[PDB]
Amino acid sequence: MLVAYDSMTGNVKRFIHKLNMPAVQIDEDLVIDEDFILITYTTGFGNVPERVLDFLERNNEKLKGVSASGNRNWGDMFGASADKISTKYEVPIVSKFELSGTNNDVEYFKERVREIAT
Amino acid sequence: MLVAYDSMTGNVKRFIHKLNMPAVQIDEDLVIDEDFILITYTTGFGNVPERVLDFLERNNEKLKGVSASGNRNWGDMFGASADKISTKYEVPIVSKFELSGTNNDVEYFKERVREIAT
Amino acid sequence: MRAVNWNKKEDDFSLMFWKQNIAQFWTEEEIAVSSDKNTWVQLSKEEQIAYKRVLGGLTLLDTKQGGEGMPLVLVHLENLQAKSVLAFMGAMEEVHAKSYSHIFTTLATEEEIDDIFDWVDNHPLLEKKAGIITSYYRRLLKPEVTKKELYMAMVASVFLESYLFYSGFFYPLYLAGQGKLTASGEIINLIIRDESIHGVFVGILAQQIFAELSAEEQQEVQKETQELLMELYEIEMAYTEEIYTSIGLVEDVNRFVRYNANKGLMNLGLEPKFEEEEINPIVLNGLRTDTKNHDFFS
Amino acid sequence: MRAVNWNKKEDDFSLMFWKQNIAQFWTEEEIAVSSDKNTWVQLSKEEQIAYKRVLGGLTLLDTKQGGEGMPLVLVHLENLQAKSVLAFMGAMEEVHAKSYSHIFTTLATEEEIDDIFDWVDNHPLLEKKAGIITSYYRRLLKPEVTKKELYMAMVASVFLESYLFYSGFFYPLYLAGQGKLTASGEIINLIIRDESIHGVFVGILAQQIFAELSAEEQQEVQKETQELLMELYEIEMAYTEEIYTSIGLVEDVNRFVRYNANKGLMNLGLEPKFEEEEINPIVLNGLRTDTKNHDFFS
Ligand SMILES: Cc1cc2c(cc1C)N(C[C@H](O)[C@H](O)[C@H](O)COP(=O)(O)O)c1[nH]c(=O)[nH]c(=O)c1N2
Ligand SMILES: Cc1cc2c(cc1C)N(C[C@H](O)[C@H](O)[C@H](O)COP(=O)(O)O)c1[nH]c(=O)[nH]c(=O)c1N2
Ligand SMILES: [Mn+2]
Ligand SMILES: [Mn+2]
Ligand SMILES: [Mn+2]
Ligand SMILES: [Mn+2]
Repeated sequence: MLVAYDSMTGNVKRFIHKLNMPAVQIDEDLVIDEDFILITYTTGFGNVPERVLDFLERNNEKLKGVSASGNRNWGDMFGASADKISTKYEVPIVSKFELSGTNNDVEYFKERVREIAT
Repeated sequence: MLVAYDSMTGNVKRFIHKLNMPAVQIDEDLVIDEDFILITYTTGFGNVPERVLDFLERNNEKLKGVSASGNRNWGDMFGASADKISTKYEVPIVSKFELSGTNNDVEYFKERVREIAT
Repeated sequence: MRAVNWNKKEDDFSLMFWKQNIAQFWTEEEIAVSSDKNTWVQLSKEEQIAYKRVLGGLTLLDTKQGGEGMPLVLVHLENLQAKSVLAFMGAMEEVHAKSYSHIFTTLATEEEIDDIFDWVDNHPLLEKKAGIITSYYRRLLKPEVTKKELYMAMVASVFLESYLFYSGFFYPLYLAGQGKLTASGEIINLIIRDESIHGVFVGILAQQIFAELSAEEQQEVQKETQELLMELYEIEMAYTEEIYTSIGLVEDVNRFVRYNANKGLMNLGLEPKFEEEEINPIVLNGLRTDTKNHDFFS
Repeated sequence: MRAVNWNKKEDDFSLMFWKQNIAQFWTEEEIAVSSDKNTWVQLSKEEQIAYKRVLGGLTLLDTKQGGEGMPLVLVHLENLQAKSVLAFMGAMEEVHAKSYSHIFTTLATEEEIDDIFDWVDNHPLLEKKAGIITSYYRRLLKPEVTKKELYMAMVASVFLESYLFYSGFFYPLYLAGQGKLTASGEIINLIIRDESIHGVFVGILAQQIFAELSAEEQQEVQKETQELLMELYEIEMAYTEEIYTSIGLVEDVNRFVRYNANKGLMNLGLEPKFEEEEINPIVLNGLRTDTKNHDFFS
């Protein structure tokens, strides 16, 4: 299954390279026409990056789940971009992880997506 | 006539030395029992320094007028310590001047006090 | 090594100035300037060029004060509470500089703005003016400075805060005192409110160091302070000649420059050197704005 | 000379971090801590000493970052927008340092506070820890620095922001996660919110400089970065031994130190060097506070 993602300072990009899954970085024009999982980072005060928001306006019909990278220093705003996308589009939160993720984060993600894809 | 004054960075103190009038710097304990003119500086946002406020609680029966040093950079708050004391205790504003005052400020003050002392 | 302890005061002044800094905190998003374009199109071409040029010059001076002046003075101070105040004042210099870009965005196109900044960078007079001030700052780029070097850097800083800005501040205040570009004038007044207390504070610090100098060094810095004042004055007169001749305001600005030079001297505890004249009454009107009483703590 | 022009972006990051700085602006007057004394009297003597000692150590580190770290890095940067962000971050380091005094005023008497600051100044371990970091800063006290010297100073700064604070942050978070000294915990969380974005920003700047180094210099700074990490780690273990042995938390804090060392490395774009363990669940509870969502712009 396809993974769509966005990264500003490289942490999500590094997480992606641990997954060994088909993955593509989003831009403003990109159109995905098959089921995908979104991985976004968290910016602002628990907010979704604007480029991810714009991308989802065109592509939310094929969105099946969301993970978020963040930092537990943000308290209840940890990975809260996932919560906002999950409630907005009624898709599950796949997982939340810190920065580039641990090896347990990787395996938890792959187990969660195999669970979802049925 | 006695001049009571307060100065934090010396500008009012320098104005005082141009006057050649009997003058005394205020402290917390000071009691004046004869008519006096108060010269204060302006602090905060057009505010009276707290030491001047405390001094006036004990000595306002003998207060006959107030001048204020300030800086016209403060717009309508220029010398506004004088306005607050003038309305609080119903005494005239003698004059407002900038920092240590000009020679015209000195002569205007001495003319104003001779006017008041009758 | 010493940590800053605000429960034991290191001087009689730093706490009051720390609190005043923060009470005066503001950012450019608080003042919308788009309504100014209604009066900006009423100005002649020569008036618009003068306005863009003075703002470019102010932007340069705030850039140097936030990026060189405050950090290099504060790093050599031993008073940790005074050091704290200067760090915050240096941050507000960057807020000032950014606020001029907020004005430009409204008044000029992208290409107009680049042209103005090209002009600022390459103008020989601004280079010489800024270079004189920052040469006192760059002396402090070494591990050990003398009290004389630190004193002269504070003098340079007061002369910038209290004196060199004002050939530029004159024109936004002059227009705002006539009801033109009044939103921009509000920002300029918030800037002036900050610089007024910046100049007082650095002047206090300079006077404390002065008292620690030897008799011979006091005589040396007194002479050097007077030469620097007059050297900068010669430059300001050439600058006002270049900027304001086309709009007929040279004599007015020069009077305003001498008026603020006297205030800068008094901030250092020194006697005025120019004849006392009253402020231009239109500039004085431009200094009256309801925005200047805003307290962050309320 | 160049003036800062915010209408043409010098990089892809400085504007977003400028705005985030200001949205996170706060001052100690916003959080009253007097209600903490109800739980402070419930702590044992050994617990109170540990708490006062870690706050003294944090105060020292913020003092050095605001008075040496940010100003000496920013003065050598050529990017004027990034320079602006660092000046504001340096001002917030002074707000942090002052906020610890606000906590002390409530918890301790005048004489207790002086004793703690005497202890901080003369503690050989804090001297060595702070001295290692600031030796990278003091190299920059000269007119011309190399890119290698500037890179290593940014590494030092990230290691302070993202790693060296946390042996001290651990204990206020541990107590607040148990419902003790929760008002003080709110201030510590506001501080952590700032340091989190400080470390990210300086890490970005360091990575841009890294790409400009020659192949040989990249190899040199990579080795020196690894030696500095481990040198600081040896010191942190001695420090946690001295502070936390009496209250039985040494192993917990050391785990938390390695956990944040890995984050500091990732801020520089480097791979983690310590084994991955999950955060202490009580510390994690202490990081949840309603105060952390406060936006100045709202
Ligand atoms: C300005 C700003 C604001 C935030 C963050 C960072 C920055 C710079 N980050 C942390 C961020 O999400 C984390 O570092 C991610 O790993 C960033 O991912 P990329 O490296 O951009 O993929 C963050 N994390 C979180 O869990 N909640 C939040 O509210 C924020 N807010
Ligand atoms: C923090 C702070 C706040 C203010 C001032 C200064 C400072 C430092 N000053 C200017 C001040 O009144 C002027 O410099 C006087 O000359 C100070 O007099 P001494 O030098 O203390 O006698 C000032 N002046 C004014 O006219 N209105 C005001 O609101 C203020 N506010
Ligand atoms: Mn300024
Ligand atoms: Mn200033
Ligand atoms: Mn800090
Ligand atoms: Mn920091």
